[PDB]
Amino acid sequence: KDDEVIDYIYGKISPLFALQYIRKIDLKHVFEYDYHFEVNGTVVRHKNKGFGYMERFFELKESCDERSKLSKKQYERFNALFNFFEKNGVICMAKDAGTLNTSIEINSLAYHGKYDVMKKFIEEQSVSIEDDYKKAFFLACLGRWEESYDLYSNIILNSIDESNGCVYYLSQINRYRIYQSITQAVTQFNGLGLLTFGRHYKPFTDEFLARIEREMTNFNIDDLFNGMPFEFQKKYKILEFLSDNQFLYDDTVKLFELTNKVRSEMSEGSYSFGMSSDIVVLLRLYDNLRFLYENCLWSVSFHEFHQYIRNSMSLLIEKAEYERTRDIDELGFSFFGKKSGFFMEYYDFVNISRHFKIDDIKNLERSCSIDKIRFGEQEKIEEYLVGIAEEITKQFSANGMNVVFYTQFISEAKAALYFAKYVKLSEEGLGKIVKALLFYFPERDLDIGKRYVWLERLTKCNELPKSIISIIDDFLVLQAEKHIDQNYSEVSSNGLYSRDYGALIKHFEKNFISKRLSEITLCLTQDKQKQIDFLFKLLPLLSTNAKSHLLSFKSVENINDLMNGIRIGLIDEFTPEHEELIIEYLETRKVNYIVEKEKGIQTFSSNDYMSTFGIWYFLEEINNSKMEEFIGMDDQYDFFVDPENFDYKKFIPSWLKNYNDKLLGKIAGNKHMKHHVIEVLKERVKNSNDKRYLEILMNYFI
Amino acid sequence: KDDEVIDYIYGKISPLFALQYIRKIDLKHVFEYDYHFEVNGTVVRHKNKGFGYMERFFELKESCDERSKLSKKQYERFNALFNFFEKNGVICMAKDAGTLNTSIEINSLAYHGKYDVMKKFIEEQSVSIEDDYKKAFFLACLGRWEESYDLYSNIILNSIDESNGCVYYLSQINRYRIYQSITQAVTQFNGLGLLTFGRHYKPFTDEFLARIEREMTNFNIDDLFNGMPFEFQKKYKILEFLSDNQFLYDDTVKLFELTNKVRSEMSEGSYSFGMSSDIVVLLRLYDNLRFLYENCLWSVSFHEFHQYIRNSMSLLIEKAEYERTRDIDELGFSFFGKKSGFFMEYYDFVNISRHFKIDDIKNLERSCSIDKIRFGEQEKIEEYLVGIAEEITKQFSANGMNVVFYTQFISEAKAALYFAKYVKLSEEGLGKIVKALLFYFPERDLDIGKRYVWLERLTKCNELPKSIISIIDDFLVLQAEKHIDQNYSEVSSNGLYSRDYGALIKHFEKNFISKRLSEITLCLTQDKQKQIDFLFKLLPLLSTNAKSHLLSFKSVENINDLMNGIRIGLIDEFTPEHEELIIEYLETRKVNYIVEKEKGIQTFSSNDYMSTFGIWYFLEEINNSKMEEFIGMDDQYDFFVDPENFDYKKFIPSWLKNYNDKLLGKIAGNKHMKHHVIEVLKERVKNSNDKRYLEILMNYFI
Amino acid sequence: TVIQDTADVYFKRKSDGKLVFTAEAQTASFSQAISEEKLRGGIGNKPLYILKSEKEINLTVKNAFFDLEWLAMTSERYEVEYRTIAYNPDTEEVYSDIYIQFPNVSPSGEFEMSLENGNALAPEIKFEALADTDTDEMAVVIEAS
Amino acid sequence: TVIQDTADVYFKRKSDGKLVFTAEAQTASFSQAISEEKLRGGIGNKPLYILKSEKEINLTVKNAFFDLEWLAMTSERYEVEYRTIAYNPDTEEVYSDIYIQFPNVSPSGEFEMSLENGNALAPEIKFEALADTDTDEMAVVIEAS
Repeated sequence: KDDEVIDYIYGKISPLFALQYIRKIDLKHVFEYDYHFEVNGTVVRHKNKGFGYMERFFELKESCDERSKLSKKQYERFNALFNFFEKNGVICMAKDAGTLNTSIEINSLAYHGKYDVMKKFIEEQSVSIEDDYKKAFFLACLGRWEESYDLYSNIILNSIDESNGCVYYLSQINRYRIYQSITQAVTQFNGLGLLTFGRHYKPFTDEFLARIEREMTNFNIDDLFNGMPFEFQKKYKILEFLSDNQFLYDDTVKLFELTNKVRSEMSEGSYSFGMSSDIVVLLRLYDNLRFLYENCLWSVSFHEFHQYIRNSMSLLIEKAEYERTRDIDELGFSFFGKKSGFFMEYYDFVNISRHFKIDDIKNLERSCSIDKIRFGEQEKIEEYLVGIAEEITKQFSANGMNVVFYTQFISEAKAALYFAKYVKLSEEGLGKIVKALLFYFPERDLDIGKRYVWLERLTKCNELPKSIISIIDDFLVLQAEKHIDQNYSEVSSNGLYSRDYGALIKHFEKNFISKRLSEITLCLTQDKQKQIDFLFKLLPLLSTNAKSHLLSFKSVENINDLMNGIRIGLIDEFTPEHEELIIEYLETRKVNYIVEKEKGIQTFSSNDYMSTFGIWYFLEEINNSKMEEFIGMDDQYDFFVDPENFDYKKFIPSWLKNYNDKLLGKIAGNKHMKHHVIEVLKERVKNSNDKRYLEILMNYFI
Repeated sequence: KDDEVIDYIYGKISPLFALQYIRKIDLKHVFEYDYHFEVNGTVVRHKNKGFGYMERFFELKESCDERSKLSKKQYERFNALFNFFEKNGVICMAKDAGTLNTSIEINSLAYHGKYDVMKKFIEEQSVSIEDDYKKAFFLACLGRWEESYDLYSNIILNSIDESNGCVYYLSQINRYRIYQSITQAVTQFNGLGLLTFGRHYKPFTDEFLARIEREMTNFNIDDLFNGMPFEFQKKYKILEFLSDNQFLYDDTVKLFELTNKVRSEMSEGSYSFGMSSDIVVLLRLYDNLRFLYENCLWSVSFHEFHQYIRNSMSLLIEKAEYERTRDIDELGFSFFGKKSGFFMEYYDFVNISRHFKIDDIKNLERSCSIDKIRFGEQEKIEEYLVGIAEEITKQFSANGMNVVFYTQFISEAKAALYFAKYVKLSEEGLGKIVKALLFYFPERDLDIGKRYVWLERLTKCNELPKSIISIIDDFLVLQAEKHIDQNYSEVSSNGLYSRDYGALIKHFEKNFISKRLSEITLCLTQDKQKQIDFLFKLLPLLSTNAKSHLLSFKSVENINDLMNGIRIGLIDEFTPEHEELIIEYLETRKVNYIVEKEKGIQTFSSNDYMSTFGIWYFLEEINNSKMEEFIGMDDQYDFFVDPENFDYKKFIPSWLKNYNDKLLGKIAGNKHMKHHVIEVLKERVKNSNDKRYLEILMNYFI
Repeated sequence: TVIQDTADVYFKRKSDGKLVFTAEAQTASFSQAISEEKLRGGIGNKPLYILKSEKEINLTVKNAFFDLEWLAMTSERYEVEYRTIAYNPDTEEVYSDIYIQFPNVSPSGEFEMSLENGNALAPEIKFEALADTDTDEMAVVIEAS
Repeated sequence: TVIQDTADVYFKRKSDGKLVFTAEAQTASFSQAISEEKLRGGIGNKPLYILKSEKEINLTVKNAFFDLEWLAMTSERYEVEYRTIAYNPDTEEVYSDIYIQFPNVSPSGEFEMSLENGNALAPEIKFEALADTDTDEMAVVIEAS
């Protein structure tokens, strides 16, 4: 009786229509384990003794004539179930399935990062509690956590009488999430933000914080599900998952065991048939993402779900790394045509950018090789990046800036601009993004060195048109204008300054000069010494007249002046003045060392310059025999000046990451030192798994 | 005063004596989260409104006169608390407790392999409920699940009679788990056990199954804690986490997130201070193991706990490998250098043996180098292992043999004898374990080749006295007699047969002749062909006259006989007749291929033969010019006979790692191979890092 | 777009050929590591070579249904049959079928009476590609084309 | 047997020297790599070479306690002072301590909020060492011995 099957399946599945999305795996809880719903929509006969309603249902789906004889109401129910299963991704029986396809259709505005449209929708009116729930999640993603909390409270106050269990559950969970996040954020403000931001940010006043602290004290979320009516818990066993304090509990363990199985496969080099471990964990990842974003769960902003997606996406990416060069064996490739390789699309880009922290992305780069995979949907990624860049420009330009949104957003924007190394962008979008990066990214969360290296990363797939060099000119001119003040200095976290901006422009535009820098230099005076010292770095960016004036107004009688002059090519050789000056500086440091022996050995600060002098001695740059007198500090000094006398057990492997290929070629050619470095490299690679050492060994195959 | 705090803490820790050990981290729930008992025992303050909660008790411990001021009853209470805190391994205060000694804890005897002692205790008359509870755990560990179920039900009856809640709880959970063991055991028996041996075992009569289903039904353990007096809930809140079928709910996600932290530390190269992540993982591991063993809970012979301990020990060993291979900077060395290596003691050995599978031990050896980490507590490992060997010997000696014990314990014995490669063992214990391994191990679980390679692994470190050689010889004799029946075929899961046992004997012992094989040779006749085949395989282990008899009885007739002949040194150089046979077999393969070209081609058995013929052709062993008539049928063949024409897109990673020293030398000798092989090799290693590939690249090719 | 290797496996007894159980293949490890004597302990001479490398081909199946006759009737050799729709990169669509079988097999299930507490179905059965001194590995591959 | 390097970190302002907070260090990373221009894009000449390599240092702490006066009083620069004790391989329990400190450390945390659920306390304050045109890097090593 097909009518009985339609009635049964409708009674089981129709109440789930209220949810915007239903997880595939969790469907098994709906029928009380009568069936097994695999993640790819295939569905496998579970231990049961039923009429087999699903086989008959798919039979009606395949045959039009079979469904043509159904009654009107039963046919409408079948149509509703058809569109539901198509939306979720349930396809057909496991046996009947011979070839299926996956998809990626996360349909949340909050997911996409189109903050302008989110704000527009927030401005628009509302007609349904679903719209208010959407707006609450949107505001929380936009950082207005006071407004979001108030709107969530309003949602609860409406839902208690609207008689909608799902919306009441989801809003309760999300209000608890916004309370937890606002409490943690204000604690971070009170404690650290004074020290970090340099000011006492208090977006939430004390009275409102006390209000939320007192409003729902002793609110145990683990009893929330139990506290709901019988119908909801009976028919929403799917939603037991979230109600725990530790949401992502079972799914975290399942991801752990799937990770274990995937790592076992990688170690063994085993071949997986049917649905691989990677496919199932990927589908579960995407199911969770769609579930929480389409249903608008604020829990996605927490460290629990951030870590969950980080682990899932990492697992997919490292598995793809393995599969790009996996064991062939002549049999695996023969079973299926071509390969279902992993390519990073827009949704994967959003996942990695938002849900990772920057250190996590650096981890992925160190472990995997993201430049070697293929990217798709470049238009969508360009839209995402333009949204990000124009958002930061619009907000940070204005004195007004929701600081809590800044905390919830700067991670995402940082990660997006950091991970856009592998994407192609239009000249318009590239120009706007670099302008935002160079001007309106705040100094507190992005310093000069990080700014330069991130720009340099952004200019990988696309070279520099005239617009980019123009905007860099504008930024550097602004920095020069601001550098007049005697109580202002450049601090770099990475260790790269505006001289690297100039080097970037001059490398990407050999014939280039700036009239703004030339005219700001032409009106300089000896009183403003710091500005002269700063503009000394940007010499090739000046005109001939400005160059002559700058040379006349100041000499290079200094060590930093010496380094800046050699770096931008002012001096091709070291004059007696320069070698005398560095000898004097090393003498004063040596007497400081002699005085400090009793107080303790200190060599970290100038060691950069000791290493530089040692390499210069190695490279026939310094031709004075006095240099030998100051052997005794092991900071890459003896390494270069007297490699024979250096104690190699004090060698650090990380000293080979910094040397350029010219110096690597030179050090590769020495017969008094090569053996120790090569054996250290070979045992390091044998005992370690870093690709940079592979690259060095390739340069030192000798 | 001090009486107040002593009374309060004694009231709070009075019912906590009954558990033979309690996890330090689990003590937090006793104090209502007032303090934070770190895994190291340091008690870091977390929340307190009063004064002297634990600092006063620590002061009483420090000051003897303060203890003197206490009353007599308070004095005894303080002594009891002192005993409790020294047994649990809990320090009295973090404020003063800084650095501390980390030493492995103690456990009960069921953890150890004292199976004879377990029987001895079972035979004795019980004293109290605790004695019989330990006895039930002993029987269940001894695989007498019928008796374990019966006696667990008995002690549950005794507990409800006496109203001792703790034993009631522990015996109920243990009986539910033994019921799960019985149910899944009969299921897997009826499913596969008939298919693995030939006849299905019925250790439990259908009446017993019906009885255990009927007596308790619809019993989910999730409500077990809820269905207890409020006194139990208040006092033994520590036992709340045991009452969930999804056991290891918390420990699993905690292990996952600490693995993520450890992996982040690994990828970053960071250095940790204080107690690291791996240290806390190790102490959590030991806490939970001691909690489940010292208390004698049946949840340790189950897959969830086995995988939990598997991932724990695996993580600890990868971290040990990392710290062993971690690069040290001068700044890091100044902060900390020459760190102590990872300790791998008896308790960790039993943990690995009991809780690992063979494939996971393989995975660990593939990932981490366990040979490098030293092993401690050799005598205790020897005693445990020898006890395991004695127990399996006595189990398979008697006609009576508990199938359930066999199934539940054979995994532990298999993994123990597998992992005993690294440990040093006494000669008497070596005799005992090798006697157990060879004579009294089954074929349902351990096949012949797996048994050989495990014997070789045990031979790897602890070498073999002559008792072991005699044992192996007698095992070969037993196999010889077994091959009389013209129905049993020799098999091997790893492609290793009795010939490999003989090869091990001949390799370790330079010269060795078996008298028993020489005797059994003289009586056989022409009719028993397969016995002649088996003795032909074991030909290098019997007297000269017996060898002459076997030589006169048969000679080389087919390809297999030839390959075995070169495999045991009978034939030194191929003769004209041997090559005539080899071309004849190649003609047969060629005509087979041309006939089957309508269908596909198969080379899994024939691939060995064809590949090996190709190898022999490479090193100029075969001078026949007709060899080049069979090009273009097998990738290995074409590669090795005609490398020039072999397009290098069918190259296989298995060859790229499955090599020989002289094979690789010859490959490197030829440039025609060298270009393509080094190209694929460097591509493989740069794209994916593997120890074997890197070793091959850096040892032979360069 | 999914891995189009959804398969069905048929387990039969080798002596006669009665169907034992049917399932769908899950994974198939193909390992090749040298484990004779020590890492380098093979026997050989100046002109003597023998490839002593030994392949172990472990496989796995899921959703195992046994036969009513096999359950009613109750050196036993067993075999396996594996079938899958074949595919080509140029043309995934492919009439031809790939036939995989393991005439000599052991049902050496690594389950070992596993005891996952959850009520999750998983009749996982692991094989071990057995062999004999006459034939190194018993498997077969033939495409229908 | 445990590591006897339970360091204590003092976070003091650089302008005057006021203490900001005390804590016990948790993790500390030294990063040493080049991204100047591309993997090889340094500026120079045949006779010229400049070691433009840049080093970024990061730190973090645990058991972070703020001072009453610093919280009461509420281009800033700050310093961190390490406090550990030397323990040579040749000589244990070396009374001579070991001092490390970064005169210029930026309290720019890579983490922003770390929104958790559980009631777990781990306030890790992630810093990073800055630089200047006058000094390439600021940290200092010193021992009492």
